[PDB]
Amino acid sequence: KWNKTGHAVRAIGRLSSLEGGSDVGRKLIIDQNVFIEGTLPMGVVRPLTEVEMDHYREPFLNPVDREPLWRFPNELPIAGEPANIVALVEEYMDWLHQSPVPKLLFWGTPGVLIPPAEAARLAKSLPNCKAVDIGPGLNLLQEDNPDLIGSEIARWLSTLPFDPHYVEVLGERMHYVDVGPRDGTPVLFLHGNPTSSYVWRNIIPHVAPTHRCIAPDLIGMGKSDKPDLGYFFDDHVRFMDAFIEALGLEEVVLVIHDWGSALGFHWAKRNPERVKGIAFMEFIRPIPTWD
Ligand SMILES: [Cl-]
Repeated sequence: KWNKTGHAVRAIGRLSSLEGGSDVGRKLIIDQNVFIEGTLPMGVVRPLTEVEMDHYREPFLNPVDREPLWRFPNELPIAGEPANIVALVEEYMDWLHQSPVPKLLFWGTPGVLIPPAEAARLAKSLPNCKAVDIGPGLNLLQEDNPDLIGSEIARWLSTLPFDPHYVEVLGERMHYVDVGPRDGTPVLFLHGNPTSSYVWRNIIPHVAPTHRCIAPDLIGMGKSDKPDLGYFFDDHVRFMDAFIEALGLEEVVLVIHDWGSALGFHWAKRNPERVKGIAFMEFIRPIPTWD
């Protein structure tokens, strides 16, 4: 039941329109900020300080800037809808099952998007994949066990409060973290909903002394510009594509989470020769039924 309310509140905007025929869900997300005040804390086992909540609250203080919080759950591949997202996601999960790229899967109990039984079955079926039990965790595993994730990523790469940096992307300014050495293969950290590069703040220090760490804020989120868009998945794809190109990235290691995993997997499927490794957690894959 309680595990179900978590998924229910995250999808309160979709279910209100679809099966309840009502707009209360959009009202709760846009006006009451339920995604920030509800879904986000219910995605972490440990309690969050008010300083931490304020960092997560900061990009969405104005309700007009909360469009991505509402559109993202409407894009989740659930029950075959939306059809274009499901086909997109099914396509990159087919590529992942075939790709020999080194993989590293973080998971927790009981998780949110990935139940423990799903993380284990997928870890066995994916080639060159290593699974890491972070212990207790829901959606934001980085906030429950950042030391293990940061340490395990650093070890995995060996076998292969930051200053703000900005780049203009398709007419918009996108903020990103950039630390570590200037040479070698960079590591790209893609956050999801409703977070920013802030969610990687305790993992990057573990990876910084040996590898470049690039952690951008998605358009409309974090310290990035927030134009008047619908913020569909296609919008995020266009901006992340141009972000990778604007930074001159050739080969890359991907560290992705939540909707950032959909972005990373969709980019990797279209640029497979440039992907040197994928570390992922609480990722986007098709959900057969609501049940
Ligand atoms: Cl979502």
